[PDB]
Amino acid sequence: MVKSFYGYVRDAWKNPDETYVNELRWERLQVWRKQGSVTRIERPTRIDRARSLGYKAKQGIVVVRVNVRRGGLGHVRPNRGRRTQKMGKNKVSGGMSIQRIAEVRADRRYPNLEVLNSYWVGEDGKHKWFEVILVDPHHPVIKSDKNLNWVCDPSSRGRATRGKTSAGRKGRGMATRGKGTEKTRPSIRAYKSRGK
Amino acid sequence: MKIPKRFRTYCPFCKTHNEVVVERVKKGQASSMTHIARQKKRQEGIGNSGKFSKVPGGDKPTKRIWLRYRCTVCKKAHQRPCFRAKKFEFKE
RNA sequence: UUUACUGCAGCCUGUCGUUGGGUUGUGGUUCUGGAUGUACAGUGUAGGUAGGAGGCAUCGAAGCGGGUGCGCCAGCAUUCGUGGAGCCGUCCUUGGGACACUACCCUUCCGGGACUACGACCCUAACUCUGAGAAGAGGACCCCGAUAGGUGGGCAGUUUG
RNA sequence: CAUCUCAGUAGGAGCGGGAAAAGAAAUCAAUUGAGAUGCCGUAAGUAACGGCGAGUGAAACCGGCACAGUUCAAACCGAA
Repeated sequence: MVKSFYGYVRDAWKNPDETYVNELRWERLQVWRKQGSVTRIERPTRIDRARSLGYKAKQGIVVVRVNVRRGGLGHVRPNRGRRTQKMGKNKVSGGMSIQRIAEVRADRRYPNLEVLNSYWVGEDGKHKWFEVILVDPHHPVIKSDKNLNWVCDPSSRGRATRGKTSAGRKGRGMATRGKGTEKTRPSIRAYKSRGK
Repeated sequence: MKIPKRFRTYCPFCKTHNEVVVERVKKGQASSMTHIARQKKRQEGIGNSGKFSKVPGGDKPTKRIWLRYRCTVCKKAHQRPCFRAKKFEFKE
């Protein structure tokens, strides 16, 4: 075989708790816990994951690590009249996934960029960590790049907030075609949010 | 009241009068894989469960004596509309 | 309002994740030294059920010490030794099983070595509190996420013909 | 009246353009076929759900409008 080192990074991260990544995870969550919500990083933790998701080593491509709490939609008990069905909220998790929460927090932190994609990079009993790739549509490098210059279009702005990333489409139910996508494509709002 | 354990009567299957043994019918356990059980498990969530939170009702003063008549020849059983008695026994 | 109905918060508690490293106590995981197997007597221990018979030996076959496997201080393997012939059975010790050194997986044997679920204790290194910090105190507990049961007019919606 | 309905409605928060979203099958079919997406008609108050009560409620096929296909990650080269 002649495999790339991206393949080895993939194998190492296939079962991370059974590889050296578990120990690295042990030292590394110590540093990550001390960090805040949204941290810029020089290089992706999983280079092969970043490159397959669209990361390139060029000007205007930023990579960030976002920390998100665990569990479901931390929800308030209603204080007025409700049905019994609508009174309970503890078991009500949201419809917004943790990955998309992290993507949207990164987008909020970086107003001038657009979220491309994100990937899981760690988690503990309280937090999950994601790495979000962002693109600068106003950088000349990105403008020249013909595989990324679609992001300079007026419709590519607000991708993470409008659900246009891969995680957003998965949460919208458009990851598949055919049966089960009757109330999801072309949009959740198009069918009165009855899908999902 | 007493009914004989065995007596000669009509078998609907072999279409003759043969000896038949009477057996009291015991109510079986409800399957957990029935459609109503699956619907109950599907409608269990937060809040009232609808008809699946109903408490079972009361009882009549007397229940019917559920009996089953097995032909001694073809070994097939049929069950007929049954009487209603406080005290039931088999004559032997 | 409540020991009306049905729920929901809060709280109590089991389990999973967070969550690591040691010491022992508990189950078999897995296998070395023996196939250790024996109503009746045995020349002889069914050398597992077996080609219902057929191979070894002073270059090894025994009557002995607390008898190294075992056991009825018998007897098979020749070992620490010294004593100077255990055959297979068509004389089957009139058979619970009747027996050739022939790839022993099998009720034992206790190196149980190695992973495992529960429980007890210890360590710090995660994690938590204090401090500006050195550091101090706790510590895989607690908090927290999820799930399971309880308690629950604290709160909600109703009913009370 | 509690599941249900009202209804993912009302209302809220975020993003955002002249349109937006979707979009080139890990699809739909059924014995063998079709061939991106969207929208309209139909399927049809059908299948399905439901104190199987009240009610809620598709899609595919098919007929149309308009039609459009492609770019990365990797393999090979190695700053070209």
